[PDB]
Amino acid sequence: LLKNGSDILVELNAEDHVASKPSHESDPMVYDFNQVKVDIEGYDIPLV
Amino acid sequence: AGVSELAYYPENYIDPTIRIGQTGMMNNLLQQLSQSQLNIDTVEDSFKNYLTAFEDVANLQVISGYHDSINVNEGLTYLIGYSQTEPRIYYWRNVDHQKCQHGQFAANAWGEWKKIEIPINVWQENIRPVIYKSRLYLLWLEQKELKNESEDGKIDITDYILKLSHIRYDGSWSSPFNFNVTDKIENLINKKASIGMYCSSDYEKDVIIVYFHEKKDNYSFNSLPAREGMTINPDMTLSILTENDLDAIVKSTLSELDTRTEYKVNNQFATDYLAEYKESITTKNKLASFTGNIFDLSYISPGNGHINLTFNPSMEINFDKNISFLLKNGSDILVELNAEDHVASKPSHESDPMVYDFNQVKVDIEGYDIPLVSEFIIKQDIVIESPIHIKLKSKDTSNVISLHKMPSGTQYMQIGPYRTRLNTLFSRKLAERANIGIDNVLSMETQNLPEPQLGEGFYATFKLPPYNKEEHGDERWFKIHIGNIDGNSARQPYYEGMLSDIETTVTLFVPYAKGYYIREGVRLGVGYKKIIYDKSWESAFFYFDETKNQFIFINDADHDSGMTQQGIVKNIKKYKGFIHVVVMKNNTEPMDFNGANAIYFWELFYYTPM
Amino acid sequence: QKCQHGQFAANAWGEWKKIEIPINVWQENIRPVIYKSRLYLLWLEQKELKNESEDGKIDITDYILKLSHIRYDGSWSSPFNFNVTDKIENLINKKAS
Amino acid sequence: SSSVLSTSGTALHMAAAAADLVPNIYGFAVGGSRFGALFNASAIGIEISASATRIAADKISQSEIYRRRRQEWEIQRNNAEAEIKQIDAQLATLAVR
Amino acid sequence: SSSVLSTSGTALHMAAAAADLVPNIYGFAVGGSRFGALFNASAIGIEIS
Repeated sequence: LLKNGSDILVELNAEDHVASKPSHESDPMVYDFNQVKVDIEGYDIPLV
Repeated sequence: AGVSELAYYPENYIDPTIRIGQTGMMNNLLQQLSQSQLNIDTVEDSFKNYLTAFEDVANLQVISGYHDSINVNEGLTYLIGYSQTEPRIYYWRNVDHQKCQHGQFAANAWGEWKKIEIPINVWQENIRPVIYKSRLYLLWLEQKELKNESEDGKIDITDYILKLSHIRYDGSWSSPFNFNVTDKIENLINKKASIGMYCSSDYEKDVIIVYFHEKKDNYSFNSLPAREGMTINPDMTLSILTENDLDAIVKSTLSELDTRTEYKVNNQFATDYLAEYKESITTKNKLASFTGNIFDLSYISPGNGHINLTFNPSMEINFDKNISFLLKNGSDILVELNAEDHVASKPSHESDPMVYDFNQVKVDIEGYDIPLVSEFIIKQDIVIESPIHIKLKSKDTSNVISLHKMPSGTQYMQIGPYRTRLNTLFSRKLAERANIGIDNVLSMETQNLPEPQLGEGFYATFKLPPYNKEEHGDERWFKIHIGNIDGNSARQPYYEGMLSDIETTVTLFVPYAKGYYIREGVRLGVGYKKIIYDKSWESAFFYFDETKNQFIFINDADHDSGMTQQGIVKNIKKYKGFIHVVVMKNNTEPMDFNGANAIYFWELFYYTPM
Repeated sequence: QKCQHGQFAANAWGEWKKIEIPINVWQENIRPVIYKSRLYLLWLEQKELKNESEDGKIDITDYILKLSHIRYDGSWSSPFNFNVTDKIENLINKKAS
Repeated sequence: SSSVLSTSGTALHMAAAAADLVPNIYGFAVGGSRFGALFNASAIGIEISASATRIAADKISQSEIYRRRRQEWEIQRNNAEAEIKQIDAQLATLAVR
Repeated sequence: SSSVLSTSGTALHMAAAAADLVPNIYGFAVGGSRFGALFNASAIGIEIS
């Protein structure tokens, strides 16, 4: 979940829209959600 | 009791002030800090003066190397690095290959960088080290361009000079020995060519070999490169070397030549073989010294792995069915000689030394390591053992140290599949830490700063089954091997570890350089004391997809009609021997306190605060 | 950061520090630059060598960019030379400062 | 300060030597550049290094003579304290007498 | 260390002197090489000794 000051710009889930969900035989579980594109205006952009 | 307590409790005998093997910058900090009065400003200025020297040694960069042996995996390599100055200052260090037990060096293998006192102005990075008579010689080219840039009396003089310097026992360097070599380099420049430089030491002949060659993309053993050469004696006179000797001496070491895109490290020169033997060996009995010896050993290789020895054995007893000569292989008595039979000029008893001089001994042996044992049997029980170890020089590219520099700034040495980091890029991160404060350089986050991955490559974690004496064998180990690297597509011993209890994993870096991966890509199978894997997709097959610009593991499912680096193959089985094989996707490997520059990081983060 | 509204305090200003490296700037083309939190120092030098003759008139100009940076002990690096006379002569052959 | 500042001139001797290897003269005389400049700078660098470690030796020797001075002062202080205790006890035996 | 490291520069003064005996200048001016370079290096070597 990516926020602006109060605007949740992009919210992503692990069950939805994620290719190659890792298996439990891996000790590190890498999820790799998707490519995140977003269009923001302003000059100081404190994203979280 | 002191020695045994120092074994069991080394903590009682460590002082932070002196240490066996501390560097010069450590001693210089100790000098600069040895006062009665230590302010915070004095100690911070001392630490910044330490960080300057640490930065100067951290920004070193290897040009060339020399391996002191026939075989790469046996001797020890001499590297030369330079600093980031316009008066470029050169350094030499040492790394031992006996210390690496399986592909990877310990930090005990690496020597400290040592500044060479002699000022050196290399033309086009043609600077090579060479070990001659266990002494570090240092060869480099210099040019003298003097151009008029005019029409009335246009003058263009180039003077190419080869300089030789060697190290003394007190760490000093010899005054450089000049060789006017501008004729040969101008003969290679009048042909449209970039010039390489071979420097190695012949041991059979007592000379060192310097030839200059053109840089091709490949050397094909029928089209030899354009070459003019030279050899120079232990007395520093120059020896002329004819073109027949030059052709044989280039054909013997084409595999070690610097091409246009890949930098090599020269080995010790050997045409086919080198024999390790001593001539005279004595016994000094209470009756008589027998002193049997081998006089004139010569060998000719007629083919690939064969050899034709020729020597004249004798024994020189000074005060029959008796004394004999006998040469063995491992168990094969190859030549047996008697004194009564087939010996001309049997000595008389009026001689005090009795020289026998058996005959000329010819023998035809095959192999690459030939541990011969020449024995002078005296019994009736006195055996004079004279070993002759005859080692072949493998002309394969696996017997060649290659060194590479990535555009990221990292710089690695590659022997076969194994890659070893030579450089560090800590200095490029250090200034942001150091201008903030002295607390920030000695942080743990400074110690956890990532580094590049030594080439193209990728990582893979291999999860392993428990040991239970079946499906594993007896001796409780695994050998993760590798295949499909060179034109050699076979089981190469990539990694070895002791097999453990319920779960054990290992993440291996797997290299890539666009010329590897002969058929289907690199396979990575398991070895055991029982039946080893890698039987028709039992191994772990990878390849590099050039379209997606990433590495793809082939096996995972029971995939059908899957993509391989050749093309689509029909039926792809799962890997066998592991449980879980997955590409690790940008692993870190932060700073390697067991690496090449490990002594400098230990001195920075532990010994200097101590 | 020390100037709270338009005007600096004297806490904002640092002491002048002499640079050890001797520098011969051509036409005041000397610029500082901070790179990786480190003070680099760039300047041009020229080498004019003029014959002032008719028989064999020779006019050589060599414009060289030099780079030096500061160390942690207050010392300055030996300057790193860059032959840049082609670009500056391309800007000089056009009538331009 | 002397021992540290002495060492900071050898890289600048190096810069002098690297600057004096390019040929000065141009034209019908092709060029004159001194060839032993790098050897002269490396020699004067090893001389200034030897001078710097001499003065570091003098620094540490003066620090050690100050430490031994303080130790001898400790001897004298313990002597004076013991003697004033002795004179106090002699005042005690004189009060008894 | 000072007494040992002081002596290790006289052979490199020698190398400077041997390098400065070959003529620098070429062309219509034939060559300029300083002739008392070896004497100057031997003198500074005996001074550093």
